Amino acid sequence: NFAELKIKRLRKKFAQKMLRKARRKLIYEKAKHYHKEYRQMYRTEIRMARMARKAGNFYVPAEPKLAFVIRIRGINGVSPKVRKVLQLLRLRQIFNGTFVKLNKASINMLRIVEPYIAWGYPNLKSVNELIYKRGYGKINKKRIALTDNTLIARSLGKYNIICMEDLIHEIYTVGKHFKEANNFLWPFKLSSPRGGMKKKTTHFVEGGDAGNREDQINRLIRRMN
Amino acid sequence: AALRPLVKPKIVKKRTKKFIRHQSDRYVKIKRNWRKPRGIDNRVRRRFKGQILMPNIGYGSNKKTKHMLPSGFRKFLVHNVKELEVLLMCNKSYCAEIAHNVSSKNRKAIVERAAQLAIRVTNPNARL
Amino acid sequence: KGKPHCSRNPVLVRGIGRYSRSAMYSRKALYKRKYAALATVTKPVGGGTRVVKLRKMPRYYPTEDVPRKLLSHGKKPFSQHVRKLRASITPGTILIILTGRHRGKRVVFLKQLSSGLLLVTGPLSLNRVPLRRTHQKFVIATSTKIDISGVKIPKHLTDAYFKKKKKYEITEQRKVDQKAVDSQILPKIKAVPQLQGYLRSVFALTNGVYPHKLVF
Amino acid sequence: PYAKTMRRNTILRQARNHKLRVERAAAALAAKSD
Amino acid sequence: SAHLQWMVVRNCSSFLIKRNKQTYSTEPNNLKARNSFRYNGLIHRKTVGVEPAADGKGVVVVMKRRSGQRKPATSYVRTTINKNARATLSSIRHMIRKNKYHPDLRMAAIRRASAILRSQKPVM
Amino acid sequence: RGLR
Amino acid sequence: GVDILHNKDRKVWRKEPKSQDMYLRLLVKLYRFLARHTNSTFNQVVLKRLFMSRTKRPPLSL
Amino acid sequence: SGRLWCKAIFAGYKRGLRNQREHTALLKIEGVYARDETEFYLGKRCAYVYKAKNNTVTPGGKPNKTRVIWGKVTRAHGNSGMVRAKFRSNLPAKAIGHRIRVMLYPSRI
RNA sequence: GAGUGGCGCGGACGCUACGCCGCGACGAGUAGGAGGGCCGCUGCGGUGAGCCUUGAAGCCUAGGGCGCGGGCCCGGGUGGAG
RNA sequence: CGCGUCCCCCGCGAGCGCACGGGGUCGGCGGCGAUGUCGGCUACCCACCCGACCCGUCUUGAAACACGGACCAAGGAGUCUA
Repeated sequence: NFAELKIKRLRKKFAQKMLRKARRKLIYEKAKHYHKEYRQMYRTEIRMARMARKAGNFYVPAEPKLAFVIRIRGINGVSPKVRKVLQLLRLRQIFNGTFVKLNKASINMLRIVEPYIAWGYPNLKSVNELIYKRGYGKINKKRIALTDNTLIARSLGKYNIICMEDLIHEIYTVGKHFKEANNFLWPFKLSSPRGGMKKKTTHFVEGGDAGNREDQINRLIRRMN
Repeated sequence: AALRPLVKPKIVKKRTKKFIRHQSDRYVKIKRNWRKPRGIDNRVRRRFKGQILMPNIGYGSNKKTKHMLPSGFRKFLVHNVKELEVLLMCNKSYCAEIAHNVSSKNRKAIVERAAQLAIRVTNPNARL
Repeated sequence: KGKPHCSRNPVLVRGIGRYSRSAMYSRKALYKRKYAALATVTKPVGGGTRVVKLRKMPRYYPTEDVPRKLLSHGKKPFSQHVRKLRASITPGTILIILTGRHRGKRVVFLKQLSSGLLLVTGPLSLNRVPLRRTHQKFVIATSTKIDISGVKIPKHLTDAYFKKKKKYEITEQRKVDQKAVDSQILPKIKAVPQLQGYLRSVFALTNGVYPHKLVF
Repeated sequence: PYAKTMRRNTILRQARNHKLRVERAAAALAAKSD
Repeated sequence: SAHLQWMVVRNCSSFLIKRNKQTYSTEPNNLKARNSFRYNGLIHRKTVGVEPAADGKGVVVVMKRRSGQRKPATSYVRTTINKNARATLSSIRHMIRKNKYHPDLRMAAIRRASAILRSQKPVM
Repeated sequence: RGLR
Repeated sequence: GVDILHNKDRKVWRKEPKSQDMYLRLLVKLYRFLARHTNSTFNQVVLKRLFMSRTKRPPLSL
Repeated sequence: SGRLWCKAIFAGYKRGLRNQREHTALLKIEGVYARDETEFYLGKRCAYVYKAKNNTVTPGGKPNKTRVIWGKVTRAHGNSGMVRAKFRSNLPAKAIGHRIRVMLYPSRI
């Protein structure tokens, strides 16, 4: 007849529009829920430190769950064990970056490459810029840029990471599906530090840049991103 | 007047000079035709600085403007009138060119026929 | 049928409206404005009457055609471009036209035209400069302003007025329009002393005068 | 999507704080005049 | 069949003509005149050919029939169209679209016939 | 359906 | 400057049969179309096997 | 009646110690001797005025012998009011320590 | 998906499938290996209703170009039979 | 931001228009144009700036005070058989 088939093809086209708008409001309200979480996360850290100092006791805050490890030294003249650990951290190129969650098994991997990395505990805004600007996805073994929400949802939807804000949440708040979210991200192709390194060769403690930089990786992320 | 092509891009060229052979300047026996230097100590082979350039695949021209004349057409080598009615349906992209040893009296028809079919000739008033 | 009301939410930032879409829902009030659910013109011709077809199919096809381009969005014509000014170029300021045949001359700014170009008239008496355009980029805004605000520039002299037709002969409308605004400016430059010969005088770079040092 | 809402809220809060700062400066000037 | 005797003709046909990084086919019924599975005018059951008329003006339309395809003489039926620049192009659009006769060659033939009409149209 |  | 060994980059499967015989090449055209446009993995294996050498497609006896 | 361009010197090219990159020129603008004072001249047009044997056409009137290669002050160089200018044709190095004109008329005052 | 109950005669490009196209990542290199050459030389079977005394081969060139390159195509001169 | 309904506390509205929205367009312009100028990157000569030792070879290492090479043409070296 086609009196049906015109009207039937519109209803299915309508059904998929309201299917987008229902998903779209969820992505908003999940992101607004996170703005409450990050407020409540940020404020309780200061809150605990005040009720400590009021008593006169010390609040030792939780050892950081999450690092950002930047390779700083070149590909030439690298020890075979040190080659292996850098390429298990997916740092195969100078000024590559990846998120590494801390445990006993991973800090001993991050101490064995201390000359050849610049690592530390990244800021919430440091996670933001890396996932929006430098955020690329490993979709079908291809570095496809995270330009739309239906790339992360396509790959990470089964772990209920359906938008960019869910991924930033999964990275910053090291959740149960950090492995599937971190490995989804292509290792971040950062530029050379705009302003200049101090001293590539030596540790940060001895006026260098090589190894741990606890809050000080955020000064260098914006220098490089 | 001129037969304009369909589309006329900017023909960008990565290199306009020739890849002269290493030591074609010192010797007359060494021709100006490139040979890859396969010496164990050759400066030009192992990329020393201020040296004769080795041709790589990276110097390759853009695939849309490859073999394209400055006029915007690509050449086709025409021996007789029968090889012009092959070009009449690629009239805007490709142009005719009449072979060196085609006679003066036959050029007088090939150029005269290519004007009827409105096909560009690179060398129309060649012999006369 | 309804008259087009102006947008209820003001522009807070470029792109961002000031009111959210719950505040905006009650500004429009959509809780009570809810809704439910050519070609072949025939001709009588003196074996019957004929039907013609306007937009008839073409009689020549070229041997190959360029395929239709993709659709870009933010590429307007020059006619619809947003027109930009400076903080230093306000109507009545004195401008140093740098590039034209009137190069270096102090030439009086009237108003911004509808093409970004500056309608300029450094009085024809003094600069030997008529009703003419200049470009913002090819002009230095001097920190000296005759209080022009009480002029009545002819609105009929527009952007199409100064656009070249194709030696050049002056039509007398340009002589009258110059002569009308002549009697509103020269009696206003002379309200300030030593400003009359200053406009007659030219701009130059002498030994030691470096533009990065003179604020002017 | 929530980015637009957050931005708008930030720009409104910034404007309100700036107005408050101007008001405080005016009040301090008035106290000094007294 | 069409696909079989393409896998022979594709590289080693006598009409095939390779030089200057270009490949053509000088066949009496190839139009666009390139070595192609679509436009080859020996291979298929249905073959639209467009040529300049034996007279000064006009375009012939070479139609290949259904029956005699092993029959090289009784195969091709020719019809000369000496009309205006619109209803010579129209005749060819009507011969192809409204007979279902090789509608791949509907637009490739009209660009040709136009360029033949353009050729037999004097210079100023 | 709830826009009526 | 990336430390990837390009030793194992070029895969040594086959993309076409080395045989220039047309009948077998017309069959490949028919299973190139089916290997991708059918959900079946039968047509993937049959296509892959048409490319293979004489020693890799041995005579299965009655 | 007077000069409508500032005195610059084509001092050298954009060069390392043992490599020069000819496409970027170094312009020593007379008057500016720090990056404090270099702010005015960035984005300004800068011309290399030379004259040769054969006559060439002129925009304005009759063919002269004088020619130019046009340029554009790209961004500030070093720490001492030196500036980088990128020319449409890469300058000849016969002009090293010769007068090229930093103009005023991509004006932003 | 499909059954049965409760006025206008119109629509560009394409796809040598050994083709066309899209997205990602990568590119040192002796010895050495393999691949692709519409790279080049000389004969052969085909083939181009090829070219040529209205000037073949060759040879020269401050000519026009093309190809990443091997090289090649033209313009001019020279030459006399392929 | 509906009502017609299903609990623990108190399935398609109808349009427009503007656009930081899956990679540039201008629905903007102005000049000079016949033996004196226009373009031609390439190719002839020349100048400047930076770089730049002479190839082949054996060698751990060659610009080497290692050896072959004054220069040019033609010839010249993984073949064939089992």
